[PDB]
Amino acid sequence: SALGKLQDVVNQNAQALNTLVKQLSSNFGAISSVLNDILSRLDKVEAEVQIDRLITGRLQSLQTYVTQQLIRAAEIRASANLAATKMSECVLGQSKRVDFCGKGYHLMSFPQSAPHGVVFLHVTYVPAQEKNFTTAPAICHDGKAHFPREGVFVSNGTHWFVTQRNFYEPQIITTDNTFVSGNCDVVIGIVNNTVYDP
Amino acid sequence: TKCTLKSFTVEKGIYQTSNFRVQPTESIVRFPNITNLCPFGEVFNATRFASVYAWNRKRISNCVADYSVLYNSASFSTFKCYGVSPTKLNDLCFTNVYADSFVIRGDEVRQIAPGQTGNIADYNYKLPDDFTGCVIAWNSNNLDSKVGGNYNYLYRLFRKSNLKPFERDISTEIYQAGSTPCNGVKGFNCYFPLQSYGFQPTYGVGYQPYRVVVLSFELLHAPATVCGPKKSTNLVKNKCVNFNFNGLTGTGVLTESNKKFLPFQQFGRDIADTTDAVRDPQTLEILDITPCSFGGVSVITPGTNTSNQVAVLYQGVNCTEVNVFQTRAGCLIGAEHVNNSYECDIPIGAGICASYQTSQSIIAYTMSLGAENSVAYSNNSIAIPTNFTISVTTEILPVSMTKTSVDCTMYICG
Amino acid sequence: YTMSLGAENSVAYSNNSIAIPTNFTISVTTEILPVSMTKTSVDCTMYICGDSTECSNLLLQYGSFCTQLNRALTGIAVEQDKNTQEVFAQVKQIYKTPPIKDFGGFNFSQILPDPSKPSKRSFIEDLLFNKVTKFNGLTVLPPLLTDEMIAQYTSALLAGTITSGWTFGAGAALQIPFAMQMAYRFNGIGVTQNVLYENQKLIANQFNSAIGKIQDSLSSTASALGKLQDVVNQNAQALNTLVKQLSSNFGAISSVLNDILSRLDKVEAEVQIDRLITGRLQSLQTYVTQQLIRAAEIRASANLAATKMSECVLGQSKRVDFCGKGYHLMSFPQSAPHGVVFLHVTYVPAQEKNFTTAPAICHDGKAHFPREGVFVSNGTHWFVTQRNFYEPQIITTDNTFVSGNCDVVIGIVNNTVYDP
Amino acid sequence: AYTNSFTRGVYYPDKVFRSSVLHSTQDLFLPFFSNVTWFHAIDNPVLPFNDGVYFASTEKSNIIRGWIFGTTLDSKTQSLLIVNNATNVVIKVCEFQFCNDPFLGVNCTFEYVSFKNLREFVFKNIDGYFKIYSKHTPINLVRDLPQGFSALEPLVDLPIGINITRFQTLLALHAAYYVGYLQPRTFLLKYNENGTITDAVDCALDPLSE
Repeated sequence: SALGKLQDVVNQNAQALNTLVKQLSSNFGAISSVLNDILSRLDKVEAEVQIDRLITGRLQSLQTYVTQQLIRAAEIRASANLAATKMSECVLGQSKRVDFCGKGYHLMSFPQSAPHGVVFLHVTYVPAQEKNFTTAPAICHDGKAHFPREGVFVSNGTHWFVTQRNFYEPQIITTDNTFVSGNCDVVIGIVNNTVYDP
Repeated sequence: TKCTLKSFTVEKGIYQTSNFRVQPTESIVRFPNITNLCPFGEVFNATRFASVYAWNRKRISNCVADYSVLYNSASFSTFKCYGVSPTKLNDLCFTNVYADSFVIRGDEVRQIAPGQTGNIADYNYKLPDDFTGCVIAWNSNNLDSKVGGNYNYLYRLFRKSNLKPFERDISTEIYQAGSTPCNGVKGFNCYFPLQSYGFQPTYGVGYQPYRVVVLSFELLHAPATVCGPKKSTNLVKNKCVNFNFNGLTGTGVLTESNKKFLPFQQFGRDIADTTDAVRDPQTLEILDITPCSFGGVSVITPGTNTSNQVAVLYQGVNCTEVNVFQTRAGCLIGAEHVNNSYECDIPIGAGICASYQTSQSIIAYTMSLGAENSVAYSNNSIAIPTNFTISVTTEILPVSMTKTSVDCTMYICG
Repeated sequence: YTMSLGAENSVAYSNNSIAIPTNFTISVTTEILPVSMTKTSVDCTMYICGDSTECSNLLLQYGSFCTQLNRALTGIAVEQDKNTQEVFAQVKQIYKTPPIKDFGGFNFSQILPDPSKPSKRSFIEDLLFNKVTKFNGLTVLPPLLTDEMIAQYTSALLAGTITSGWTFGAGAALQIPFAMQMAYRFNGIGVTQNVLYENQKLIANQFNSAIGKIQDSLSSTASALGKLQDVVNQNAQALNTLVKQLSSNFGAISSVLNDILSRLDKVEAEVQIDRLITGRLQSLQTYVTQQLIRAAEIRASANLAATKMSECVLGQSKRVDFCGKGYHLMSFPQSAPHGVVFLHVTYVPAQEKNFTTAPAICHDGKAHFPREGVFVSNGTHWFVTQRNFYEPQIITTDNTFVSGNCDVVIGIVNNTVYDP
Repeated sequence: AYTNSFTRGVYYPDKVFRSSVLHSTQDLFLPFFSNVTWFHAIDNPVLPFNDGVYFASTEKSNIIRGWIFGTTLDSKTQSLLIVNNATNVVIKVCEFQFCNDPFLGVNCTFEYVSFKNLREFVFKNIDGYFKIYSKHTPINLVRDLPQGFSALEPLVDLPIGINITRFQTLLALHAAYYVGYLQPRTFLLKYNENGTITDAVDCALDPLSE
């Protein structure tokens, strides 16, 4: 059932052709839908009228089929554009576009072929085990405000640490991993702590 | 469902199959009480009609008749109809009838139809090509012909230009047939515009006289001054029924009306301009046509592979109109309501969803959008994930379709 | 008149100067997208034949046209649920708001679920819902989601977006305070996070004011719903045409089907009803064709909306003029009839100032370069700044790197790069 | 002498209730804002009928009492006659010649009887089905017609088939009035909830009206 999209496309073509066939059995107001009956019961000057009904009906069914095919082909072409884009973004690279190359922070993708389609296996990251902590948007040390060059300031109560934003990996706040942003006054929710210097 | 889907096996789903129109409960008939006999006996047994340039527009009105007396009559050498078939005349009602009637020779009776030609059509009586009516005649050599020729019957042989539809013209002025400036004087290219038949009883059918009637018909929104012999029922209201008013067949709820009419209004009409309110012609009752309730029949089922049981949603219906469960989407028969909410399965509408489960039955419930979650937010709270995972979601895309081709020629013509 | 392309502007290019902005705005720019048209269905037999059994038989001459018409409008109707669901039901859990609004100034109240009202609509969503404006075989099916379920999803999306950054699209809603959220969006567009805290009171008041101005825009502006009202009008117009089409003759003696049946012999009525059938049938195929095309057109807007949801709400897009104009920070969905509204929040520089620049500098006779940002001077001293805000920093060891001897570079200058 | 027609000469299109609809038709109508001839009761000339007519009179002594219409107007053959005989309304087609100045001194194939006072009427010939519409009201003016809307109400259809080429108005004697001609014009209408029209547009008036 995961492959429902492809089976649906095959079913749509099969359904369309079976419809286009079955309409040949319909008479559209002719005395028979078998063309050879008219040609074997009637004679030209009369026969032409019933044949013209059959022509008109069969033709309008074909016009309808071709029109549904154009529209259906436009959908498939939009899907081919989407596929071509995921091929280039996700297979020939990695996408910054959230969920585009599959759900989660995207790593990489692999294409696999299938009848009338393609499948992608999208390799994605998802975070799995939260811990809560307390946090403050700055530190003050030696009368200077400090900010992380990369990461967030956090505490387990017992200690304060910088850490990267999407995987808990604590390190002590230092003159190396911080940048200074002037005097202490302006920030909201800032905290006093030592910043180490090596 | 199996027949709608043209197969003996059907999967889990909800499917259109029919529309249950609540059935028309009886067949009302209402007409004006105008049931005195029409003078068609005096028309079709007339002593004579006028000479054809002066054809009698005899308006027939304020009456009824059994036309089967007429269309099966042994009197007629000619009986033809246009926009109507004669079997229907006894069901018909008309605003008016006009028995456009006259005497002519048999060779000119063939000129009396739409699209026909010759001096009787063109200078005595021209039909609308958009006619509605009948053409009737009988050979009258028995009465209109006399020995030595009956010269009392006439036609216009000449006019400066042809008649318009129903044009009539009594002028006797000399027809200038050419370059002779007639100045009221007859002669070479200056002729009297009329001609006399002189009907001899020994003439052949081409010159034998015929008495002719053309029944021109008027059918419009005004009250029917004429009908066939068909008889009214009593009036009915506030029920889904079949009906006829004034010859107009219809079906609907003949509701009491908040729709105030103007006095002259015999009908009211929809956005489609189809009739939408009606007056009883005798009782003068304005009826408002509410639709008969017309529920789309969405059959709800698990697959036949899984179970044979079913439920039915009559879309937009109130259940009184038809265990049972009303919804905003319509009347859901045969499902079992549930107070709980889960993820959807068969989607139904207005938040309703259903599935078949264990004692087994089709449950129907308002869908759950998912697990509900208060986040631990504050001015100082954070969480950071200590552990993670890789995952492999699989995305399926169609990319082409089966390349058909058709020779339209061999497909159409074999 | 010949239209203006705007007023002209010869930007003063030089091999030696740069304009760098000293102040900006946190402007909020609205965007609107359709997502669904009204879920119509036509019983083609009811429409064409109007319960004449005679017609209802005769129509079998034309075979499976009536089934494929029901099938096509069913396919459209189904993918309206799909569109509506795939824009809104992107979030997996119904997040709900905290009891207290400790955001650090940002007055969300107007766009949140209204916590007092019986339905979870926002104040702004109520203005939208209040702005916007069948019997003969035509029918309208209900939407699958209710209008309140739609508000739960926009509420939840917004609540994740407030409480946890973008993380709730890709993981758990890892909570973090909203002032730390803005610092990340700033950190995205080259605006160093300190700049938020250094201006926070002002920045929040700009946001609050901009929200208020959007309320007043939607309150005043009768044209604001243009896209969504257009989609409603086209579908209403199509049905109104398809209804009036019942009254065309198509060369029959009457367009009233029952009238023919009330006058004629079957042998005539066959021919007359062949005209009406062919006519009404051609009209219905025409409508269905235009609905298929318009449904594809709406489905482009639905994919576009689903992507605006997946990027502008659930992340910060790198795509210029995708998530509103300029250096985008964040966006909020709001629901609407048949569609969606985005508020896009964007950093736009506003006060320009002109300066001298050299692409590099020489201190040891080796070339230094900005580790990020531009080298600048006013003429008194040399400095580096980040790209979109004039923060002059002393050029040092700490904000530069070296790339060999100076000789190749042009427009380079001597300067005394400092070491602490 | 003239007055403007404004939006006068509008009348009920058909015998059909419709719910508040913006309905439309093409029919004989008085051309919107045409100037139309003004007459003083000093004079009742013979006027052409053409396609169809609007007539209205501003009265209080009610000097106007009828009209005569037809080919000859001297009764040498049938000629339509209408006279509002106070509480009643005469209609005839008589060949009897009444007074050669045709006022009430204060054989017929058909014969019948049913300045503040503005009395208004509309007349048209359709295939010999001669249709007539009406209204009357107090108004606050003599010199010109009122500019406000009302759709005139049907009196009769006369399927009498007379070639009405001429007509003249009829009086009771020992007022002012106005006359103009209808034209085949496309129109828009404004029904209400009570099956009743309440405004209209002459589409043929100008490009905005189109």
